[PDB]
Amino acid sequence: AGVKAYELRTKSKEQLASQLVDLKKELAELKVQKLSRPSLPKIKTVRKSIACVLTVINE
Amino acid sequence: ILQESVLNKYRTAGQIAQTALKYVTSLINDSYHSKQLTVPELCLLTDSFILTRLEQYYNERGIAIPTTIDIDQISGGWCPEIDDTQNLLNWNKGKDSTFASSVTGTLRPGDLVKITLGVHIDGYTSEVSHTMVIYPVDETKPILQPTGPLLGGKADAVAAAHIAMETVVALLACALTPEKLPASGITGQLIRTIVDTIARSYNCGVVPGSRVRRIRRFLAGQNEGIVAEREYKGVVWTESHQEADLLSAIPSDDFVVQSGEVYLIDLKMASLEHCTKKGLVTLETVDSYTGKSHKAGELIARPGAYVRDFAQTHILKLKTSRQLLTKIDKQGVYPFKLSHLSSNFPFVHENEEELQSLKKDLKSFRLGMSEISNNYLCVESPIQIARWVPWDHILKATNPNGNLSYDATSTLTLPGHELPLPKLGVSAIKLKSLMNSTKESISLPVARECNTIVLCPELLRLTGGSKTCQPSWIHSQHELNPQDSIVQGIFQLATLAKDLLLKETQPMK
Amino acid sequence: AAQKSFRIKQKMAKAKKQNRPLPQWIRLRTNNTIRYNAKRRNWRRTKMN
Amino acid sequence: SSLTLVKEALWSVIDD
Amino acid sequence: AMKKVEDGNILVFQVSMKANKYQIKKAVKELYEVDVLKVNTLVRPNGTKKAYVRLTADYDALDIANRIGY
Amino acid sequence: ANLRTQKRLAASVVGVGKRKVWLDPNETSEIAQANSRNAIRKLVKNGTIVKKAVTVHSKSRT
Amino acid sequence: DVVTREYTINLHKRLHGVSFKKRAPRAVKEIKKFAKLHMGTDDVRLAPELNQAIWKRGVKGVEYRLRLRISRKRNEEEDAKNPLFSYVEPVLVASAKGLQTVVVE
Amino acid sequence: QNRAARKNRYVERGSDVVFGDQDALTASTENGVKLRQTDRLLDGVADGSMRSKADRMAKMERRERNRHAKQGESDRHNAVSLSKHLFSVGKTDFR
RNA sequence: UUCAAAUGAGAACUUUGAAGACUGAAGUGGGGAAAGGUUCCACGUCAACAGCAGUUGGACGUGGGUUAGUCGAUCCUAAGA
Repeated sequence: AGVKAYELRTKSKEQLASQLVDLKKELAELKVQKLSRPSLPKIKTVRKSIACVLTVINE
Repeated sequence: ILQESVLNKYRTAGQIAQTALKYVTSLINDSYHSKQLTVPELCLLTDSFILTRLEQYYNERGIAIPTTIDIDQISGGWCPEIDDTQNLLNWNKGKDSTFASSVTGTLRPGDLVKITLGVHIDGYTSEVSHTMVIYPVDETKPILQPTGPLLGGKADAVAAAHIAMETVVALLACALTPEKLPASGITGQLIRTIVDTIARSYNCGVVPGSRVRRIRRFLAGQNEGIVAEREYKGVVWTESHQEADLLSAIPSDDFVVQSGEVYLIDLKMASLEHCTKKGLVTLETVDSYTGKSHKAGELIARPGAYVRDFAQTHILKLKTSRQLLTKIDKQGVYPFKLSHLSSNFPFVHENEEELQSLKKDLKSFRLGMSEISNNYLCVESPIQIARWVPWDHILKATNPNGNLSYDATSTLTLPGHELPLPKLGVSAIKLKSLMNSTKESISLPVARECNTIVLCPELLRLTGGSKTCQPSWIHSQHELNPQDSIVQGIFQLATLAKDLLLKETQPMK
Repeated sequence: AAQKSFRIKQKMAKAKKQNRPLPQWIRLRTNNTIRYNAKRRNWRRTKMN
Repeated sequence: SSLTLVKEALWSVIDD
Repeated sequence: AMKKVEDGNILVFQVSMKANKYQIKKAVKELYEVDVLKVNTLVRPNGTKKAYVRLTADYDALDIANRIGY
Repeated sequence: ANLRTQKRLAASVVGVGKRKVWLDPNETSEIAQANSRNAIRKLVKNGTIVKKAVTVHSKSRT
Repeated sequence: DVVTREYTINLHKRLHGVSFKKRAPRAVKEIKKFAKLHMGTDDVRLAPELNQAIWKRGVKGVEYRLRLRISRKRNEEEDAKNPLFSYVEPVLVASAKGLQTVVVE
Repeated sequence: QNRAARKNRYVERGSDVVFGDQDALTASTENGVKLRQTDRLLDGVADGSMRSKADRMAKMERRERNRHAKQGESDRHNAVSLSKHLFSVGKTDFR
């Protein structure tokens, strides 16, 4: 799951920055759950979506 | 023993519940059907009302069950606070349209609302509940009785609930007389038989949590899943009974009901208009963790009710937590919210500043409850959704160790060492795995009816009545198969009740 | 000591995070040769310089 | 082999 | 940490090793919309950085703790 | 049981050494429940833990 | 069977020629021996007061004569061997000289 | 004494009648940890049957080290085959 | 060194209390430098270790814990590099 690079390549710069901020907020929201529960796999997907967005921006 | 002191306490505990039920059913029609209050706003207002009523009459006294409003999938547990309304949104923000009613607080049309509550005085308690239904309005009509009856599986569910309720009422009325019963004297065998054939006629299965049982002082069955007991006579319908009926403690044989006793009825019917097949009806818990999965059908929430295990003790480091524990143990063994424990909660007058006062107190109480819960002093009463599993996945399953799988990091122990279906050697953990392990993640809608009765010669029904739980008129089908033993007996019972004597307590104005 | 340098403290922190036994979900793995931690350390047995 | 027999009977009941 | 909240109106965060008190102040003020009185920092034995953040009396740490989730 | 921590904390609270402080052996579970200096103070005031006044050193002869 | 009696014991002849740092524990063992002889039960419970009476003048100053009250009793335990046990207490008196043993109500 | 004794006796609250006999709600965890405490050994393993499997395996492999009498999984004192000083009128190297 | 009780399957060795002694302010005390590195504290807890024992432990398993404008480093220079 997560975002798609071919979808992001159509988007604009500001949309991408907003999406990045939203993903960072979601990751922070997950890291307060991670201290109560040991296993929480969604964090992998969002943490890789951030990297995909940054790759597209640098491209 | 049923003394005058006992039974008038039961009466004055019951009719408070009755008038509070009328209050809620008042308010909801005021809000939606009439020319708009949310669920958590209804709940604390109802509890305020109940305590304001309790003050007038009468040392241990209060709310056994905090008012629970289930909607369309939830078997039990939904009763949130005002703290949690934005949390519910920003948790379930990415999910799909289902559970929108419970998430937002605004109720929709065709939404099956199961209300339940209870009140207790000196340990003598009375529970009640009612499945009502929303249906849109008539605008061209002058009186505007709202338009359309219900038709589908929810209608099935409501019908089975009401009919099972009246039939078991009549059975426990004939418990007084060893006569006035069609031989087609009384036992949990007979009870389970008639309710199961009603469920099978209406194509709505029985939920595992439902039961009918005895009551004693301070020992009703308010929890029924957390705390244990040796002396418990009564009937339940769980997955073990489901598999046994497919094939062919809570003992059912050495159980014949007697005079001078108080009983609780609590029936839950989950409808099957789709599903296509034979399958199991189990329960799944709702956690506050968005991150355990990706699927959108899941609900994300936090239960509001707690219960404290007075057997354990542990000094807290935190002043707020110790004060909140004082406030808790000065209350009783029944479940409670954080709003119940406060300074301004009954709302003698009601405004926004008092609600704000309560919200600040809640912000402190959650900090206290953090430490009170990290140590195993209080626990949550879980939020359970009914979920359907076909037998195909279960029979094709692979469980490399049966009867030995705990779940080991389930916190309560009693829902852990369950073994719902000993045959096939599957436990709750692997059953959860299989329930999740399928795109047939079909969740069922459920209808609920709860009453309290006492047997003296008459049946004194401390709840229910026609003022209370008159059914929303509907249009169902599969209306009760004739041409069997048991159906003849049930119809004879319904006709013969009109003479047997059923006394019913009225609400307070 | 007690007036450490950050280099020494960083090495100490690595040693603390290493000072554990082996998790149990590694025993249960397909083709698992590992049965214990052979690079385990204790302040009294071996010194890490 | 009790699980064999009960699963056989259960298949029998669910298939019809 | 939970006791320090009601004690001194103080939050407790784990932060970056590359960070400092100015950045921590700015970050809390940006994320959670609060004024900060002082920050105190230590480096834990497990290699991370812990920061106690005292808020002004205008803003209450209970609200932020409820807003986060813990 | 093991009231070592409790003896230590009671000494540190009352402001004396462990050789002085006294734990009544009958209220053992009530003392063992305590894991905090506030609880030790409660036990100090209620009469479960006392102070054991000083061993004398007289100077009449001197 | 259940009986209480006063006795007096001469510790001088029992500790004659004993190390100073062993004299008092030897007095304890000899009192247990005394009770076992007279009553005929192996389990013997001294009182801390009797221990104080032995250890009052330190290891090497125990009194030459002591006055004891030996009380045989039932064992109320779940189940044990030695269904009876002896319980020794001290008698604090002017001086143990010039006395003989007598049964007590 | 009778004033005090009549003030002494109790009313037998419902907390007692429920939870006097009963106990062991939220039974004994293994490592004596709280609800939120991060147990590394057993976070990954969910179920108790495989938990016991792993524990039995560890007890099975502990044995050859416990036979050699190590202080744990960290005592790896390695003894030489022979020491030179132990084999050797005037100055001698030991007394 | 001893007595009773508690805990526990089990107590010469653990905990509390009751006694008897010792270090005797150039201490068997209270703090620090170098060195060590979590050994500190809590909860569970006995397979191996503590040359007897062990319910105990600087052991084993899991966590918690070290907050500085004023204490220090940082700066200055010394022999020197």
